[PDB]
Amino acid sequence: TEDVIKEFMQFKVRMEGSVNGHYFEIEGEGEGKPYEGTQTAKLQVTKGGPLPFAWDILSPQFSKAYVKHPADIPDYMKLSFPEGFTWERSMNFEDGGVVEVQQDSSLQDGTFIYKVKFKGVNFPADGPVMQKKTAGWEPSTEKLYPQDGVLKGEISHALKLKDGGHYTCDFKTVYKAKKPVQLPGNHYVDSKLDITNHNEDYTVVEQYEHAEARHSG
Ligand SMILES: [Cl-]
Ligand SMILES: [Cl-]
Ligand SMILES: [Cl-]
Ligand SMILES: [Zn+2]
Ligand SMILES: [Zn+2]
Ligand SMILES: [Zn+2]
Repeated sequence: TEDVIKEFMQFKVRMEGSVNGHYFEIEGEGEGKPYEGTQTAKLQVTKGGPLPFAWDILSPQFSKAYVKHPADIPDYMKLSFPEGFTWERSMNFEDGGVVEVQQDSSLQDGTFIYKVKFKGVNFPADGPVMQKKTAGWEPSTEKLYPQDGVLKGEISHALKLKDGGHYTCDFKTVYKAKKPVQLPGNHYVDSKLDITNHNEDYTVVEQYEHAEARHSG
């Protein structure tokens, strides 16, 4: 994939979303090293700001072309380019909050283009998302497996709380190449997403993610 996906690649992203009815839009840009599994993003809230809910529920929605894969695990997301792939995700939180996300990824004239639609509902008014009591995602491991002609991933995930406990969230994601490409077998991806900067009202935010694929255990 060295001809299509270079060792340095940039991306642009736009998200339209709502949380408990509150509409917003975010635009951003990012860059990274797809074969090393590292990337940065800078996001700006362009509508609906300042957001009255935790940034953290948005952060994993702003880039699977940048996961380091061993040679022996087919890198389905990289192989999908230039046409690209789509993903659809549910996030089911312990307190009944639920998010659904739909994303389209393409490569256009050397730059990745990401389009995201986000909808979160049923977050309790006094819960940690609406009260902005979260403090970032734990490091995670996604279990990936082929099924029904697509790649599926599950994470038993958790957000840290400012008080030091956790707020758990089950992720289910379906990744679909836009053309037929070789599916990998079962594997795991370790990710770590850090919010590295933000302004006081989270209308400008910087993120960094490191992600690497491997076999079980
Ligand atoms: Cl992956
Ligand atoms: Cl290996
Ligand atoms: Cl993959
Ligand atoms: Zn191996
Ligand atoms: Zn993979
Ligand atoms: Zn913990």
